[PDB]
Amino acid sequence: VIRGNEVSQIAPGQTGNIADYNYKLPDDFTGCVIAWNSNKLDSKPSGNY
Amino acid sequence: PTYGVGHQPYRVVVLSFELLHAPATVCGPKKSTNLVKNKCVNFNFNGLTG
Amino acid sequence: YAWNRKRISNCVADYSVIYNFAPFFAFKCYGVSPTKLNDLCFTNVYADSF
Ligand SMILES: *[C@@H]1O[C@H](CO)[C@@H](O)[C@H](O)[C@H]1NC(C)=O
Repeated sequence: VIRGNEVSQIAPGQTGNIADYNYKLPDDFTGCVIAWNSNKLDSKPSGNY
Repeated sequence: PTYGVGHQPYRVVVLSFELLHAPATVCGPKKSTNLVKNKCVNFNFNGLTG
Repeated sequence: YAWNRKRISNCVADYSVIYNFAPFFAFKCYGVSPTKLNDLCFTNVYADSF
């Protein structure tokens, strides 16, 4: 689970925060990425930790 | 939920496939066919057309 | 029709704080790349807001 600002970082040949320090994809990747919104499942009015 | 549209949660599932590496273990839905020889046909061996 | 232009100069530009400032989706560029903006540098920056 990530935020909307870093969905484009889940790609080959990209740097940043998620793509470089948490989850790095190889340059010769052969696969498919599926991302969808989860505001009704993983959100709380008090904040999520 | 009050936050902006660029800061919403997003569930990500990433599927990675390995191919042309080993004898095949997982394969998609396609029925088999009996084998003939000594005649040129349109073969299909685990997704290799020809 | 009266868009505001701000001249950004004589400072150190960090582009990693733009995502925290505004909840947008895509940092769409045309001449450069979003991930390479902290390495190289320019003469002047102009920000046009509307
Ligand atoms: C925007 O500026 C206002 C006024 O200082 C401040 O209250 C608010 O927290 C700022 N928002 C962001 C995202 O910086």
